Amino acid sequence: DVELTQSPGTLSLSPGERATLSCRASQSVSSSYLAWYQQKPGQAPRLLIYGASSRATGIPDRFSGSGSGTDFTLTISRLEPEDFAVYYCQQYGSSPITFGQGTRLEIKRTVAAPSVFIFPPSDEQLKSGTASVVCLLNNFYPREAKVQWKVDLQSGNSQESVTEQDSKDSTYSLSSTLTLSKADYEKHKYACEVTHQGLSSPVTKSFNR
Amino acid sequence: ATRLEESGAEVKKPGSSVKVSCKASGGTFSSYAISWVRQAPGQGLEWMGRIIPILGIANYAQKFQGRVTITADKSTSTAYMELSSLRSEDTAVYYCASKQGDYYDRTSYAFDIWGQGTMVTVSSASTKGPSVFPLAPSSKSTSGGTAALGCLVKDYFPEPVTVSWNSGALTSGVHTFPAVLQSSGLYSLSSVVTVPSSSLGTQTYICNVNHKPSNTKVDKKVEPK
Amino acid sequence: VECDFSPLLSGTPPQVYNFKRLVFTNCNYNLTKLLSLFSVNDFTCSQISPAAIASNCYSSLILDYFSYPLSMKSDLSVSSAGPISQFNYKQSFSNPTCLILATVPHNLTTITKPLKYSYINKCSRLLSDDRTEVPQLVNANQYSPCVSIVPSTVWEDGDYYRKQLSPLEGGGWLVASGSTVAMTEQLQMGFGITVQYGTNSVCPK
Repeated sequence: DVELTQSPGTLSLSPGERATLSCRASQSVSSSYLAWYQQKPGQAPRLLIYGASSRATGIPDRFSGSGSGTDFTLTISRLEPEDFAVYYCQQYGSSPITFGQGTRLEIKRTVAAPSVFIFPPSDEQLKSGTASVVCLLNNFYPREAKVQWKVDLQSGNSQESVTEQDSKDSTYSLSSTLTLSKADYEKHKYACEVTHQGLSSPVTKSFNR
Repeated sequence: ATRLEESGAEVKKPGSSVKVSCKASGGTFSSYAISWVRQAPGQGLEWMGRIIPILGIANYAQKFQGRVTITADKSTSTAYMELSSLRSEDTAVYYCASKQGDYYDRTSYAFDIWGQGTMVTVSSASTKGPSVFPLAPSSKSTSGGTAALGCLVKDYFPEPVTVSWNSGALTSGVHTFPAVLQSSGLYSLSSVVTVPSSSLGTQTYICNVNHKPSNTKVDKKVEPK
Repeated sequence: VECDFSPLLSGTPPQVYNFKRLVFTNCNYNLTKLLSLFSVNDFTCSQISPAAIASNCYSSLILDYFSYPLSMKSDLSVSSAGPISQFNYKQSFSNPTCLILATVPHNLTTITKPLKYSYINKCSRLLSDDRTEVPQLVNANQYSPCVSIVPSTVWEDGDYYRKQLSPLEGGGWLVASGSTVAMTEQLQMGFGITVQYGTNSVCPK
């Protein structure tokens, strides 16, 4: 199909600033046949622009599109807090219709280091045969975080989760879950190593069975 | 104005076929160019086909030229999408979409009418409630006179579960994490809350977990140990 | 005092459903001069002859021109159940007419090509009850009702357009769909000539 490549994957800006989202195309697309959508967690996409000059009804005039040929642009004049969402381009001049990967727009807060907490399994859970060793980074910004698990470097059994940016303090929070069975868990006695731009030295967090 | 209401979420075994519906209300129906776009979790958007009821027949993308069957019943103001020979990558939210107003040139392929969506899950694993494990607070969950505790609602199917604190009393500083998919083929999520340490002896903390699919409402007290 | 056929030679000729129409009165015409600039592929008349239409006097002469692919020559006949005469262009049956299909040679550079040929394959009215369809057949010497909701050139075969009618107009929608045809190396045009005898000032040279 036609390949639509958006950039940057994630955009960090403060309310009141000017956003510039790019959409590059593998072939030439008539600008008559390019649109832009906004999507927010848990919701259908919403049409914003369908160039070359249309704008969808009820859509703030602070979104405008430009560009031709291969490189297209969604400009957002002045960000308001509710403009922070995922943005998608779409071409519909060539079959089939293709969309883009997505640009994510999130608020650029100041730097903030996380709280690190570990939750050993529950004796509730042990009698069922499994273990779960959840670590927790809390209310940090930015989002980029490597958390490594060392007992006594462990790879292939954990997992990660992240929240949407928080509405008030615009921070993120993360949960890692280690999954052993009753047996293997009881062969050993647990740290959670966290690296982040708010920690000059990678921080560790220890608990022994 | 005109709106699109889709059919409820629905679970299907690999290899089966699903029929998602999309009913229109608030205006008319037969002139609309109704598309189907699907979206896999954490992934972008994918167009599948489209039907214009009076024009008779649908038209599909080549990828899904199997397989997908889009039809419309002008009396129900309902259109349907059907997708055969399911597969673990065919699990996604399936959106019903269209354009409002007059249609000039290719403008009916820009979508400003969307349905709520329909989550279609393909998995072998069978319909089963969760199980919540006290995620107790400790001296290691502690900084600044605050104490992080939580719950772990593990191995349920299918999505979703709603997690509440103290029947609704406690909402601030909560972080219910979004589910992950475990190697098990079943989801776990961990909900957490940040309370003052002082209250650990005076204020109890109970998580409520609703798994509407399995018919499973479960409270689970959490306290230090 | 001489009928000006020049406009035909400048620009992109419209698609058939948007045919351009030059009406002439009180002027002299050299029809061979115009046709000798093209490679005429067909030249068919109804109730007049190529020789006669080139040399009679009329009360008006009317020349339609458009982009039209030779491959569809058959569709351009009054006796065709096809979409070209149902919803696009239909010639008078109460006046003598000729129909010329021509190919634009390479020294004819002021005529330009659209991206493709295209026409209307449906122009129907959808009644306010939203279930019954009423095809709007085109009339001789008129444009399809749908010309204003169909773009200058269709972009993709099968595109679908629609316009809502006010309640005064009976509600429902006006509804149309377009077809496309691969362009040719040289532009292919149709010319429609219909002459009226009345009192006859339009004469040859």
